[PDB]
Amino acid sequence: AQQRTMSENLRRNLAALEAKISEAKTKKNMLQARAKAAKANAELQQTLGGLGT
Amino acid sequence: AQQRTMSENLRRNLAALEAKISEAKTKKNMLQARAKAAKANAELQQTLGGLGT
Ligand SMILES: Nc1ncnc2c1ncn2[C@@H]1O[C@H](COP(=O)(O)OP(=O)(O)O)[C@@H](O)[C@H]1O
Ligand SMILES: Nc1ncnc2c1ncn2[C@@H]1O[C@H](COP(=O)(O)OP(=O)(O)O)[C@@H](O)[C@H]1O
Repeated sequence: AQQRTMSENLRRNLAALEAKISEAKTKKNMLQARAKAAKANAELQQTLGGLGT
Repeated sequence: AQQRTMSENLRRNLAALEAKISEAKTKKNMLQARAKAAKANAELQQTLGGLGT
């Protein structure tokens, strides 16, 4: 009974940990994509910008 | 829902980027052609020009 309820709490912490990691992965990747969009936009600002070469 | 609407915005930026690049390619090539036309015209001004050799 003691080992079971201890384990149940540990299991709950495990579920929470997994959910947070899943969220972090999702966020990480969208940020890489958003960073790349910004980089691409900057290069278009260069080419379709002012005067230069 | 959150990831979807984020992605939709990112997708819109992607479409815009692609359109601008397409325009830049079109413009680039016509300019090379116009530059070549100018060069050719200059050589005809030379040959069918004034006096020389
Ligand atoms: N004569 C120019 N006019 C505009 N931009 C130039 C010129 N020469 C170089 N640039 C480059 O283009 C960018 C123009 O600055 P930016 O702040 O992007 O324009 P804006 O303030 O109109 O958005 C600069 O980062 C600069 O490196
Ligand atoms: N005696 C000449 N008469 C006219 N052009 C000459 C003569 N000798 C050399 N040229 C060459 O031909 C060009 C004539 O100048 P250009 O401004 O093209 O003529 P226009 O002013 O009549 O259009 C010059 O770039 C020059 O290099």
